[PDB]
This record gives sequence, C-alpha cells and structure tokens, in this order.
Amino acid sequence: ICVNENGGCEQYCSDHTGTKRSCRCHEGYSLLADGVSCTPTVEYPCGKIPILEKR
Amino acid sequence: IVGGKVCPKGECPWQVLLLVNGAQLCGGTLINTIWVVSAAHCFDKIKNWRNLIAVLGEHDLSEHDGDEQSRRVAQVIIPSTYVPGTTNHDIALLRLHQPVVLTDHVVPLCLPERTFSERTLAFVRFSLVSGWGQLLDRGATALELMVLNVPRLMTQDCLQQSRKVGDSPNITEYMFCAGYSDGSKDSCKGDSGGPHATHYRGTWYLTGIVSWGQGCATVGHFGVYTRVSQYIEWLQKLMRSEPRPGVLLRAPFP
Ligand SMILES: CCOc1cc([C@@H](Nc2ccc3c(N)nccc3c2)C(=O)NS(=O)(=O)c2ccccc2)ccc1OC(C)C
Ligand SMILES: [Ca+2]
Repeated sequence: ICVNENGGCEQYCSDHTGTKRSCRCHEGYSLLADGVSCTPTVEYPCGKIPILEKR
Repeated sequence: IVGGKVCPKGECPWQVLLLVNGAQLCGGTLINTIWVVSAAHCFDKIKNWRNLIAVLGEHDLSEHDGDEQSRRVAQVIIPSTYVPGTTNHDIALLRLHQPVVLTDHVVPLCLPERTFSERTLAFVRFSLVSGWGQLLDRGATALELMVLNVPRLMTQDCLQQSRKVGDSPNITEYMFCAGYSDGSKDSCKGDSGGPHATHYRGTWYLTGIVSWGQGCATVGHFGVYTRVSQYIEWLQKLMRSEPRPGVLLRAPFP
C-alpha cells in the first residue's frame, strides 16, 4: 500500500500483515484520528516555515 | 546560485553558512538543534579544525541583524567510502558544540525516512537549492541568501541529455542530477554542502546536498547532488552515538 500514493499518508508509511498500513510522523508531530494527517506538537517543527505559517 | 532569486529572509531557515577563520567555506542544512548535514568535499583542505564555525539564521552577510546564531563545529563525520579529491559519497555530518535555539529564523529541515524518500520524495519533480555561492560562473558570490527551483532527472536521462566530456566523473547511485542544460540556472561551487529541499504535503525534507558539476550553469550540463536517501540509516545511527575526541571522524559506510 505504501508504494502507491505514499499509502495515503501525509508523512511516513509502514506496510503490515497483508492489506494493513500504519502512517507515522516525524518527531515534533502527532498523527490525527484520520490515521493519515500529521499535526505539529512543538513550536518549531521541522520542515515548516514560521513566517509563512503565521501569515 | 545562478539564475535564482533572493530567498526572502526567514524562508530558508534551515540554511547553514560554514566559515573557516571567518571566511565563507560552504553551506549546510540544519536537521535538528545540534546536527548539520553538509558535503564531505568542503573539508578536503581544512588544517585548523578548531576555527570551523556554523552560522544559523544568516541572510545578509554585510550586516548583523541579531537573528544570526554561531556555533563551533565539535565534530565532522565523513563516510569511510569518501575519498578526498573524488566525487562519490559526498556527505558530512556535523555536530555543533552547543545546540542552536529554534526561532522564527532558525528551524531544522526534516531528514526523511529512507522508504518515504525513495518511494515518494524522489518523484517530486522540483526542489529548492540555496546558498551564498557565485551569482555567475567566474563571478562574485552573493551577499544575500539565494534560492533556485530545479527539476530532478532520472540518471539515464541526465547522461542522455548531457554533452560528453573528457575524464568526466560517473554519476553513481549515491548521486542525482537536477537543474537545466541551457546554461541559465544552477547551484555553484560556493553553494557546496547546501540543501536540495523537497516539498511534500505541506512539509519540506532534505533530499540532496549541493555536490559537483562542470562549471556553473554550463550549457549541456546539470548540477550533481548527493542522494541523501542512501545515508538515512548511516546518519541516524551516528546521531544516536556519543561524541569522540578529535574533530574529524571517519565512520564506516554502510
Ligand atoms: C566532490 C566535489 O567535486 C567537485 C566540486 C566542484 C565545486 N562544487 C560544485 C558544486 C555544485 C556545482 C553545480 N551544481 N554546477 C556546476 C558546478 C558545481 C561545482 C567545488 O567545490 N569546487 S572547489 O574547487 O571548491 C573543490 C572541489 C573539490 C574538492 C574540494 C574543493 C567542482 C568539481 C568537482 O569535482 C570534479 C567534477 C571531479
Ligand atoms: Ca547577517
């Protein structure tokens, strides 16, 4: 599932037992209940531009 | 950077400037508060490892605006497979002596997982390359941080679209081509070590390192970048390791 469209994950994807898939996030983010989206948990998460984010 | 634009202050907050005895050496990329990724070739001619400084939050080299943060480089880690004066395995992992403080102007770039980088990021066509390098081939370097959007090529395509050259190095699986063959846009020697950053679903990731090429923005030639995805596990393991005496460390690769 992960090979195709990142398994629908916003960030990281892990394939499991058959047709099971778990999305994961980089440190400084947590996975939302949709099981795909990553939301920041810190003030300055990696790969985000504060002057653009605050605009 | 040839044919780019000024990166608006704070829009490349992971960009690092490396200095040796106060002189511009190379660029780098901040990946967390204490680690910077740069190019191994940046260190081929260092004699005094104690005067190596990393500057975060830099934008304009002519003025101090208070957003700059300087740190001594405590360790420079290079893969055992890199050979000074050659092009393969062009990567270095730098440990700062004290962490930088994250601010609106100093933010790390995400070091992605290998699978995500190979399966997804490697297929994003355009990415940004940045630095204070030459504005033209045989021209002056930039006072303000410059940025350029470049498309990535599959290596078979790069070799097919390029003009044949004598003693030209091979493009290995530890590299990738990006840029243009028309001589208008490229990264340059002063941008060495800087980021090739890729956007995916609202977040930026480190995919390449400004590594080499044949003359800046030379017709028939593309820029060559270190393929960071080959080094994720190597980088991760080193970041979990305790510091060792001596600035330079050669670490086994893989
Ligand atoms: C592994 C790096 O190899 C080379 C690095 C470089 C110079 N960097 C770059 C980086 C990106 C380039 C781009 N995108 N487009 C055009 C040109 C680009 C040149 C460099 O840094 N020059 S340097 O004189 O400062 C130096 C070189 C080597 C070691 C230490 C210092 C030119 C040739 C190189 O190798 C040969 C092909 C064999
Ligand atoms: Ca400045």
